[PDB]
Amino acid sequence: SECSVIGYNAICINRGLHQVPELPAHVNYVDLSLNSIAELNETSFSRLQDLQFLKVEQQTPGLVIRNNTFRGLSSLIILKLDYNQFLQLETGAFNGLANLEVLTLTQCNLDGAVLSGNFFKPLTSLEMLVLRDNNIKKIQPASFFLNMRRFHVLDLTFNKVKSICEEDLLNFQGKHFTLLRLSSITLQDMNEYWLGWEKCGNPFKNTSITTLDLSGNGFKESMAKRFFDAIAGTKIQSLILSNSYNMGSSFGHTNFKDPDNFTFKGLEASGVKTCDLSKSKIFALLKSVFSHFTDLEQLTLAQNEINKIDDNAFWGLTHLLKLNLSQNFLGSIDSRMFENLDKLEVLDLSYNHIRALGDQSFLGLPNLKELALDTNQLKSVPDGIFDRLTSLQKIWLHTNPWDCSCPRIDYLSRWLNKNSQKEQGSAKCSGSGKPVRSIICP
Amino acid sequence: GQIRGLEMASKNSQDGISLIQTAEGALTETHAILQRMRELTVQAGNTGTQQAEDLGAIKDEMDALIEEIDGISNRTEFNGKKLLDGTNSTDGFTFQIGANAGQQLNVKIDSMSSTALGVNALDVTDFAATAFDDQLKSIDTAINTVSTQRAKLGAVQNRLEHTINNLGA
Ligand SMILES: *[C@@H]1O[C@H](CO)[C@@H](O[C@@H]2O[C@H](CO)[C@@H](O)[C@H](O)[C@H]2NC(C)=O)[C@H](O)[C@H]1NC(C)=O
Ligand SMILES: *[C@@H]1O[C@H](CO)[C@@H](O)[C@H](O)[C@H]1NC(C)=O
Ligand SMILES: *[C@@H]1O[C@H](CO)[C@@H](O)[C@H](O)[C@H]1NC(C)=O
Ligand SMILES: *[C@@H]1O[C@H](CO)[C@@H](O)[C@H](O)[C@H]1NC(C)=O
Repeated sequence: SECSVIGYNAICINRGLHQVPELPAHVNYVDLSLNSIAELNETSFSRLQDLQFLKVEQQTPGLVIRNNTFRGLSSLIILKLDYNQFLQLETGAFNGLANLEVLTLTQCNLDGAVLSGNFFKPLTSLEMLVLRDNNIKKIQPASFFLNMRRFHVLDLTFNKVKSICEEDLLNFQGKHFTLLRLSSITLQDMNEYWLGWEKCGNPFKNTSITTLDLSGNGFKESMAKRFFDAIAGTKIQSLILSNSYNMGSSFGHTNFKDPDNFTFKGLEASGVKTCDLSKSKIFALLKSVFSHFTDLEQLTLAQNEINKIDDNAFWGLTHLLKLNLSQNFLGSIDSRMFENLDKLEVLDLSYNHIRALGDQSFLGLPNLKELALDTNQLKSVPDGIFDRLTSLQKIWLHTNPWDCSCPRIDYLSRWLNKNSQKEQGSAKCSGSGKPVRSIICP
Repeated sequence: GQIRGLEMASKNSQDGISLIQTAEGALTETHAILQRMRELTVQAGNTGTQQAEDLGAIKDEMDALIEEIDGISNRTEFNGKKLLDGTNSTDGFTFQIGANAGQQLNVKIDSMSSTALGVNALDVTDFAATAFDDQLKSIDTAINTVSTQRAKLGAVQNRLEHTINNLGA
């Protein structure tokens, strides 16, 4: 035999094959990736009726899949045809695949007709469709999607999609997606003066989404506001807007606006439980900016350019448990910054430039379990700063230039010694390099 | 002894993957900077005649963004080797992934500096000398270039994933 056959698995990778090889009838897993198969047809898999898992990824460019190629593979659950450059599908290529659950077609130069034509009509049990990195410019699923009742995962990452509107996504109405990944599709036409805004309606009408990934799409504030107004009411549990590269003003520039209280108003009825706005050049957290996220439990703003947090920035976040502000440009913390966060359990302030903590910085945070202040520029803290943090389980204070002069260091050294089971890593004195916990002031 | 050879080809394949991932990460940063530049350029083009004072603030930001592109181009490294400054781009990176000598994989990555991408000369205060459409086109060509380089690396990564599965079998 040409391939390596172990039990139920035929591994046929990179064997210089020009056709499907001869294999034991009992194999149910076949990997034919990295071969030179130019054409597949109904004879190709006619001796392998028991296949459950089939890969034919990244052949020489131009693979042709004829009608009924997989007809009679009525046990096939997973089919992967990724990285077939200039893949040529006949419209009945997937005939017979009523039980297929996963189809992957990443980077196959496919266009929007692959969703609007009859290619996927036979796939009545389909659960997951991966179409990343193709040439899909509009997302317009054909009417048969209405009856694909287990369909719940779609990934269109890296397609250059001009715009999405209610009329495009019609045939996804009524679905519950567990994952809708529309990352880095750009949506270039949907700008400030586009007439499509008046008629766009709600792209996600009567659709619910557990995880909506809209990362890497720009989302200039004015665009975000329009987009979230358009989808108002859509139930979304987890919203990913990381790498929204137009959203923030940026540190030292005012060409663009940071989000404000009106930006996310459309999300008020969405029930969002987690939100990721990391890596989006945000400079200022403005008054009530997050107050429409009435159900929010986790929020990351990591890796922005945040240097300014307005009073009442977190107003209305009465359910928030976790707040990540790691890797920003904060120069200090004061007690007003973190008002309106009574339920907070996890506060990450690591990798900032913080050089001072205001006297009662954490007074409004009695439920805090985890507090990261590592990798900042703290030389000292005010006496008693951590005393009311009665639920604290972990604290990071390392990689800070602690001034271990006495009596300045008295409180912190005594506190870190008394609470040595909470400290993660080891806070060290500038100069001497000894652990802060070991300093005894007389 | 044949087992050692498979173990070696596999480790070298994983390392190719980590290298490619580092480059993909940096390229997605470049891409994001370029799209922000595009958006700033669009906003500049839509700036009224009475609002011409805004153009200098836009140029200031784009100039800093062009600097960031160059910072990425110059610092991005794996295993002590620069990935995106073009300095390795004629030889490329070669991985020994075959269970015998000859079976080999070479990856070329072009320079992604602002000069190599042709976005160095952008100037939103000077649509009178270098047309808005030409400046926008420069930015779109640079976006296409970065995106094509990323796609190319995705194909090679996929090849390396399959080679690892192959060696394991
Ligand atoms: C806050 O977000 C940061 C940035 O995303 C998270 O940083 C990651 O941290 C993990 C574990 O420490 C590392 O393995 C990753 O490499 C980090 N990613 C980056 C991009 O730096 C951090 O974990 C988050 N904090 C909390 C408490 O979730
Ligand atoms: C598939 O192609 C071969 C030629 O390679 C042809 O003879 C065969 O009839 C085709 N199969 C079917 C089911 O038509
Ligand atoms: C493939 O199948 C479609 C629909 O099932 C059919 O209309 C067509 O005749 C077939 N195409 C070719 C080129 O034979
Ligand atoms: C949404 O879809 C469900 C499932 O088809 C349907 O029964 C319901 O009537 C729809 N609701 C609206 C408001 O269109």
